[PDB]
Order: sequence, then C-alpha cells, then structure tokens
Amino acid sequence: VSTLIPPKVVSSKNIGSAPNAKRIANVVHFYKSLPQGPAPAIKANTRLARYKAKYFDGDNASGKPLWHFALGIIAFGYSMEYYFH
Amino acid sequence: NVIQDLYLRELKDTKLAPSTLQDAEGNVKPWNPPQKPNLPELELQGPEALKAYTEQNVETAH
Repeated sequence: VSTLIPPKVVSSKNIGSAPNAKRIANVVHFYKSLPQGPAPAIKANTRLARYKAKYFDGDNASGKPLWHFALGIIAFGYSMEYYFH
Repeated sequence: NVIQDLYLRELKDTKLAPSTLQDAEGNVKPWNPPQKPNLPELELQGPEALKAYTEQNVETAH
C-alpha cells in the first residue's frame, strides 16, 4: 500500500538541528565585521602618536620609552637641584 | 476350432452391455460457475488521510 507522507514535511530537521543556534550567531557576527580596522596606534596624535607608534605599539616591548621616561624624572629633580642650589 | 466356437459365441451373444450416462454423473464432480467476481474496494479517498498523516507522525524528519 501507498508509502506514507511524513518524509514530505521537513520542519524538524531544519529547525531541529543544533548548528541553527550557531548559524544565527555567525550570520550576525560575521557579515557585520569590518574585514580591516582603522589604525592600531594613534592615541596622543600631535607628533606623540609618533611616540606611541615607536614605543607603545604591540610591535615592540623595547625598553626605549622606559629609558626616556626615567631620564625625564632624572631631568626633573636634577634641574630642581640646580634650582634649589 | 474351439477358438472359433468361443469367438463366435462371445461376439454374437453379447455386443450390448449396460451404459447409462446418468449413473456416471453420481461418480463425477459437478460443474458449477465461479462466484464473487467482486470489484476491489476503494479506500483512503481524499487528502483527509494525508493531512492526518503529515500531522500524525511528529517525526517527519529527525
């Protein structure tokens, strides 16, 4: 006798699958993400975004700003030594 | 000789034997015609069954 009609309705393998939850997530997350960004280091732009670019990028952990800032404090109280002299 | 006597006697004196077709009938099966040339029964008419079936089995695909 005639083969039954349950297989001709699908709406329980289309909404009844687990990656649907991931699908609706990653259509929003990925589709709505700019493939590229603006600029990594730019804070303090006044030729001191350049200071950030040379020293406070994630492209270096080089000791130069530390040295520079340290030397600043040496310059601060030392000048004041000759101001207090 | 004796061959002729018997031959003659038998042939001449008997040449009819009983033979009634009616008596035969008792000993054989009677012909009678087939019964029930019934046309097939029609069932599962309408999409009433189908709509019921689509709904009825919850698992339509899992």
